[PDB]
Formats: sequence, C-alpha cells, structure tokens
Amino acid sequence: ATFTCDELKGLEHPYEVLGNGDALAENREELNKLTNDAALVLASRLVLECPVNELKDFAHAIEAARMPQDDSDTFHSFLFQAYQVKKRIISLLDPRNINPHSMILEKEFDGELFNNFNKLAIDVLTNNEVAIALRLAETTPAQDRSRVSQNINNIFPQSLFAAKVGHAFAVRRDIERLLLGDRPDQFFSSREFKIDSCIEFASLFNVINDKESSIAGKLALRTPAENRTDVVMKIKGFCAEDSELAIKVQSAFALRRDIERNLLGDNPEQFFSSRDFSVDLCLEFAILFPELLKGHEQAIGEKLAKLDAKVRSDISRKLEMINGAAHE
Repeated sequence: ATFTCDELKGLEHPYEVLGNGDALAENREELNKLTNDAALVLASRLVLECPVNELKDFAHAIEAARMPQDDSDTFHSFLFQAYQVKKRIISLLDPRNINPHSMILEKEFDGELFNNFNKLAIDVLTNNEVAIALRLAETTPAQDRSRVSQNINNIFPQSLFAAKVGHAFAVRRDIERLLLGDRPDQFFSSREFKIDSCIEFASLFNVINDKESSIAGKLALRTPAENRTDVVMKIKGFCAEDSELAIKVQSAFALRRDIERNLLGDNPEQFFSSRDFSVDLCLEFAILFPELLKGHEQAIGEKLAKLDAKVRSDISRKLEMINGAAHE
C-alpha cells in the first residue's frame, strides 16, 4: 500500500496503483521524497496510462489529495501540470469542442508548460497526429490557417505533429481553391501534389459531396488531354473506385470523347441515334457543349439536312435544351 521511494519510481503500471485519491494520499511523503527528474517521469507515465474516459474522474482524484502545504515543488505540482498537458491536448479531439483552433490561438498552450513536459506532449500526440491535424483542418478558418500552424511550429518544433498539420492544411487549401474552382485540373497538376497527404486526410474530400457533377464537368472541359489518365489514376488513388467522383469524372471524359468523335465527325446523327446517347448525361455535363460546339452549328446542321422533319426538329430541340442547361 505504502511503497518506498524507489518502488514508486519503479512501478510498471503507475495509473493502476496510484490512480485515485486514497493511493495518492497514502504515498504523499515518499512521493515527495522523489527527485524532480524522477517526479517528472513518474507523473508523465501516470498521466499517459490514464484512459481518456477516466481523465475527468482522475482530475477529481488529484484534487482530493491536494493539501495546503502543496506548493509548486511537491509531486502534486508535477502531477497537476501533467494532467493539464494531456487534458489540453486531448480536448482538441473532444467532439463537444467546436473550435480547437481557438484554444490553440488564444495561447492556451503555455510555452513553459509544454517546454518542461515536451516529452509528455509528444507521447500524448503519438498515434493521434493525423486525427488532430484533420480536426484542425476541418475547423480552422482560412485567415487563421497560417497562424495556427505557426504556433504549432513554435511549441512542437520539427515534430511529426507539426508536419501532419501542415499537410492537412495544404490539402484543405487546395481542395477549396483548386478542386472546387474553375480549374480543378490544377489540383492534380500542381507541383505540391502529394498522394499520401490526400490519402491520409481523405475525410477532407467529404466537402465535395453532391458537387461531383460540377467538378467532373469542369475537369472534362479544362483538363489537358495528356493529364486525363493522371487525374483518373490519382482519383482512384485517394477515392473509392465506386465513389461518385470517379464514376462521374470518367463518364464526363467519355462524353467529351463522344462529342468530339461522333458529334463533330462526319455523321452527327450517329451521336443522337446511338445506344450511348442520354439526354440526362448531356444535361449533367452541359458545360461541355458551348465551347466544343462553338462555331460548328452550321456544319452539323448541313450534315443533318437530309433527315426527316421530325428527326431534325427533335435534334434541334435537344441541343437548345442542353445549351439552356449550360449558363447555369
């Protein structure tokens, strides 16, 4: 129950042994007989082994063993500072927390608290860097994006966590300025394109949901021909093969090929009478038509002159509707 100094120094499961008020009070004297390095190490391990769900409980435990004679020099000081480090880091992943970037910007991350307990900070961050970076990329506004990052680089310099936060911020920035923009092919043709950053933070692409039709249309319109296979391979790289984005992008490329081969060829009627023709598909990607048919309506109309009146009228009706679906 009451161990010697070295025995407390050598506990292999410190949270199971000292993780309540009773055990903390029983061992107060021998815990206070510890050197400051040994006390730091023991408090760090004690706080590491404490599961997240018990943290709050553990908090009250630390408060139960608090004494008036507990100044910033006893073991209670080390244990409370360690709990503070772990609580403030883990609250970044708290679902009830709406703005973790606020906590990071409000300088709630003390320099010396995370400087003395930097090993503990890195150990708490271990195996949680991707999750926290994803959360920060999801909730941080763009204006503060580079400030948040800077803080992380000052407190955790040359760490895996800061690198992951940079990566997630880059992926978010490029999904907003490039993928959802007028030139979504530049998202893929950028020199900074990193497939592993896209895969590690794939949840960030959830923002394009129910927008894959527009993105696919703009891709089919603006992507250079030599980049099409590359775009498709990258999408299949960080998206599911049955995801909306892949299906729609490949079908939009196919529709552009159909327009260029059959509609702008010698027998445009084959474009409309083929089993591959779909008014729904032409409408879904209507943005393709004004550009690719610019200054070609008369040649096609001449190549359709010998058709029946019903067929010619139907084709012209469909083209005017498709053009009306464009400019929208």
